[PDB]
Amino acid sequence: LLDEAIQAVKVQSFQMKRCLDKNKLMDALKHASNMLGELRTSMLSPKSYYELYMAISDELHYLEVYLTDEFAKGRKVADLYELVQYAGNIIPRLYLLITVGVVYVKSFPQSRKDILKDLVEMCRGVQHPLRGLFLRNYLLQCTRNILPDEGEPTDEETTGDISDSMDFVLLNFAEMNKLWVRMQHQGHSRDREKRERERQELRILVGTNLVRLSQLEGVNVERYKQIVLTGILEQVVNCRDALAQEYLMECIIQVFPDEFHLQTLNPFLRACAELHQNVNVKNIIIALIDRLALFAHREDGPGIPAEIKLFDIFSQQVATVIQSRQDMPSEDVVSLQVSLINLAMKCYPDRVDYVDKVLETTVEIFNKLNLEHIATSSAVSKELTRLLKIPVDTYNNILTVLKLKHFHPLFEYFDYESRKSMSCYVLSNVLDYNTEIVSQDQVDSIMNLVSTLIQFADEQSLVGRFIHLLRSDDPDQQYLILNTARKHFGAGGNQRIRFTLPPLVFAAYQLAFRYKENSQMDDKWEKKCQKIFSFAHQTISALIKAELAELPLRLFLQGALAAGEIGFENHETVAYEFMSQAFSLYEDEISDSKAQLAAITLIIGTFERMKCFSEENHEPLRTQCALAASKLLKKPDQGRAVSTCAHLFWRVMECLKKALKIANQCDPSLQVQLFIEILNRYIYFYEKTIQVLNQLIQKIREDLPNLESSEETEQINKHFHNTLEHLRSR
Amino acid sequence: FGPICEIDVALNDGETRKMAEMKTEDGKVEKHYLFYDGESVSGKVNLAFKQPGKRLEHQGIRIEFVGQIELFNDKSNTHEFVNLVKELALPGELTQSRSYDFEFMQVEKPYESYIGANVRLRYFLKVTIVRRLTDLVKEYDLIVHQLATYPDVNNSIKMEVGIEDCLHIEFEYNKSKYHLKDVIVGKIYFLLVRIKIQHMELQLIKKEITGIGPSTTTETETIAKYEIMDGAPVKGESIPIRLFLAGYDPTPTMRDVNKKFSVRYFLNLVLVDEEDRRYFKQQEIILWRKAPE
Amino acid sequence: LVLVLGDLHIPHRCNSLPAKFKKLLVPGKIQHILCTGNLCTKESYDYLKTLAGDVHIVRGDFDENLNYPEQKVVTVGQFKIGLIHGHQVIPWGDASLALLQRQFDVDILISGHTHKFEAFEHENKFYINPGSATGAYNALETNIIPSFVLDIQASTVVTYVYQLIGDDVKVERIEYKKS
Repeated sequence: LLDEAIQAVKVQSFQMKRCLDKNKLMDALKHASNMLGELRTSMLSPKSYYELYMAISDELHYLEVYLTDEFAKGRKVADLYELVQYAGNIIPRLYLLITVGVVYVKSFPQSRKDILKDLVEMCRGVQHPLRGLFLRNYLLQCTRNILPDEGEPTDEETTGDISDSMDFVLLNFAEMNKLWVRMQHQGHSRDREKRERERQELRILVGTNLVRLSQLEGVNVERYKQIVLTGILEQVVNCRDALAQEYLMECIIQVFPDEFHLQTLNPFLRACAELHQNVNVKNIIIALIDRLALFAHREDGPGIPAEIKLFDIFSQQVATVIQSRQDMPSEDVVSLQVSLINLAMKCYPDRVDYVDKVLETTVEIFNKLNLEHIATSSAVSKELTRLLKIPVDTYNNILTVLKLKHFHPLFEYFDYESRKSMSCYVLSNVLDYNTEIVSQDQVDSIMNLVSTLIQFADEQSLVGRFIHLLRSDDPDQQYLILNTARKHFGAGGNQRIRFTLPPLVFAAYQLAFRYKENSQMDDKWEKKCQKIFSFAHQTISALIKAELAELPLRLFLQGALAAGEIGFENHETVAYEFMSQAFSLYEDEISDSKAQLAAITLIIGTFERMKCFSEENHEPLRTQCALAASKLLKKPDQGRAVSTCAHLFWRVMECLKKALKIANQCDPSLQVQLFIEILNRYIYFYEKTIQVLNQLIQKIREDLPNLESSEETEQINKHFHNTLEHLRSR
Repeated sequence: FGPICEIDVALNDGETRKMAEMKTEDGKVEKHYLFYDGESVSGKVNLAFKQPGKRLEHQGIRIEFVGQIELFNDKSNTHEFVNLVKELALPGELTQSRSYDFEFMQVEKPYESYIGANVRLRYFLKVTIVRRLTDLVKEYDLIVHQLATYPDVNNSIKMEVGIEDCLHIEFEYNKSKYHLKDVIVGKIYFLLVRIKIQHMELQLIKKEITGIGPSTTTETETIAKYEIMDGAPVKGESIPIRLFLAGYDPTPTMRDVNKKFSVRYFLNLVLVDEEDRRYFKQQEIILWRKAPE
Repeated sequence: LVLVLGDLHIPHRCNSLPAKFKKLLVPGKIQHILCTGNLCTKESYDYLKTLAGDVHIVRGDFDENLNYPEQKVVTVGQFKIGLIHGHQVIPWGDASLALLQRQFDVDILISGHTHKFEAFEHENKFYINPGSATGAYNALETNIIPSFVLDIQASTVVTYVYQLIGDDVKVERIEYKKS
């Protein structure tokens, strides 16, 4: 029954307009009353009446502009007030009485205040839910700008003011709100979900009106308060419907501007406390302090007045809002803490104790919240994941994240994968913004932040970042860091410490390389190193206990390097002692010959750069690496060992002879290349035994050709030759 | 040949008069000269002469002022309550056209010329040219209205009627003696509801009463069908009423107009539920003609 | 363009690259990346993975990823390029590295392990020791300067060494062609 109601309107408005052109208003008034007789239907859906609402609201708008020009130039048909009050059908009457009425406001501003007051009393003549609203909404359109105001020109024949405007439209509004509640209670009990979807359809009908209330600008901060605020608040407490308040309580703070909200939080939060229990409170209060942040953010305006300290009240009153809330999921509660943290960050970025207290209160929120150990699968996790991110990202200094007092007490409820990864997110962030020199105010807490992280390659990454993050310029507290890192890093176990202890050794290296500069400053410089070296050695011994072979060799070596490079007293036997210690692990523990090579070769590279040892323990290990040379299994490395043992005689012919015999102790191609090395070993010490060159140079020429030509001798056949071209030192 | 004489009656004051009009049967309306109580009736009765040569044997011409009422469509039940007579011509002969002026004294006109359902009250000038066999009668009707004023007392009617344990209302009417251009103002005050009223209203029934004694005829006629609270309200709601009487044009009350009939005007509150049950209450108003002051 | 580097020591001796180097090591420009080793983490190599794909690295002593080779020999363009990490050089300091070149039949060598930048030519064969792109610390050498090196067209390789001196990046450039 939707369509033909619109069409029969158009048939009768056709006879209306042809009577509007023929100066037959009354026949057109007869033609319109037949058309307006259609609009009384209740057999339509709330969308069907609304599309039929603007249907005649253009047709009578032809009749509306019909009566206006007639009165303007002097064709004033008098007494039009009761002229449209004849028949017994009120939608023919009142829709015509709207058009005449807003004309009789226009044509008689001496009856402006009267007819604005009178027709809304006549608008009480029908209490139907559907058809009164579309009447009352069309009222607002015809009474848009005709409402009286201080903002009106100076002609002494008008009646009414802004108060006559605001009260009458609230008298429109107070009708229209319960009419939305009268939508909730019309029809059978089978269409209530058909209602409440169509209740959300026609909810913006009354939503037109407070927009018209918002366009008033002569209303000040007080004139809104004691009338227009409470005259909106009255429908809030007296709607008696849950789906009523949801569109409306936003639309107050949505449409009425910023300066109206400032002191008036306290009753509006009491009005939020006055809401029904069944409502979605969540989308409200986030949008509530949406504008106050926007009033804080905006330039070229008033901004937040510091007298209404929003911090001291929103913490209290929106708590009292949840104190009025009875049966809510708790993720709605800390979605306010999403705001209550964040708003404190923007209003007082400077203030220490304010943002210190809210999280402390939020811990004291969770001190009462009898909840489980916070896993990942719930929705309360990801919001809490969002919460602690706002310190670590959005703090000015990210050291102030670490300077937070009650920080780590919040950190205790999390899940095993989360509590590590957020600290990993913390340890990434305190690195990714690169911080400088650190002191004991934030040293220990970070070590307690990794205490949330230990009790992987990322752990391999972050810890090597961590002492690179916890390197400082204080000498001995940084040593106690290297203690208390490792003492904490011993609490992790063994599987991660196999990677992460050598950076602490590398720290302890660089600590000694930080301790090596203060020779002008302090004379206790030598004492710390061997203490730290033993502390490194015990860290090595921890890795010895952690069943690692190839690494603590080098950590002994680079330790013996770090022993050998400093020169603090009694390092050399430790240098040699650990060299021996490592050599002992080499000759005992390490089994693979190639790594044993890679040990014993780099051992000589350490032993050459030990240029650090005196000969009285060198020549022991020079014999012992020659013993370790005999500990080797394959030939050439051992030949390469004794070749390099001649550099440990740096003997001359002694070493050469030994190497020669060893190279003679064995694929003949693989032999003779080493004789060229033996030549170049001789050549090297020749460039510092004259005919042993000339003996061996001719000696290579006879075992050079006697072989199969393959892909590998040919480069070596050249490698023989240019060596003799190198021997051209002229 | 047709008629020989026609009576034409023109008033001496046939210009400064109107007194509105209405009405008659088959939708017709009577507009005549409007008279009131105590006014004199002065005029001229003119005879129309059309055929020259014929001489008219007459034995008397007079005019009777008639104030009469008509009831039950029979000739013998007619009663002329006021009859003043002016003689016009002596028994003689007639040659040309002749006019007859007439001017009586105090013309008491006790009630309104009012035409109801079975009752017509009328005033007319009855001229009687008496001839040998049949007489000439010309009926020139004259409307007369009854003027009562704004009374000293016009009381607030009020009553809390309704249905026991189904509907409690409280009706009210501010006046009782209304005039014909008054406005009908009242209020309704709900107290209790149990039945599901849809939308219903107010009735205006004009009760003209005919018959004397045990023989009394009662006819049903309803002029208007107004509205009400237009719904099924609960406690705390009322119904504002603005009703104009000018859209119906009623006559005055004039109870027991001249010992044979009356006319009265009543209000009925009928309220209709979804099963269309009819629930009524009868209350009279009084009407009387407000004169243009 | 061919990126040359070595001895990252992440997280071993250092952790923080020059951001000056990070912007000069934006991906897309270089074709090949040649590190000596001692990267000490996969993610130190996986940073280099972002820069380019054509990468070949050999094993260092602190390469705890023990699957990199001992040496590497490759030919692209007209150059026959060999590479070592430099720890198997005994002793570090010298002519003796040219003896390593004689084993492998190359014309461009890369060494490392001393963490200083140097690159040079002898016996008409080239040798690289690019130093540490991280500025990874050296045992014997306390003061450390970061530098990465990065162009074979045809018988001619253009060599840009991007060093970190002062407060900017001091790029040096010498030319060497296949003779």
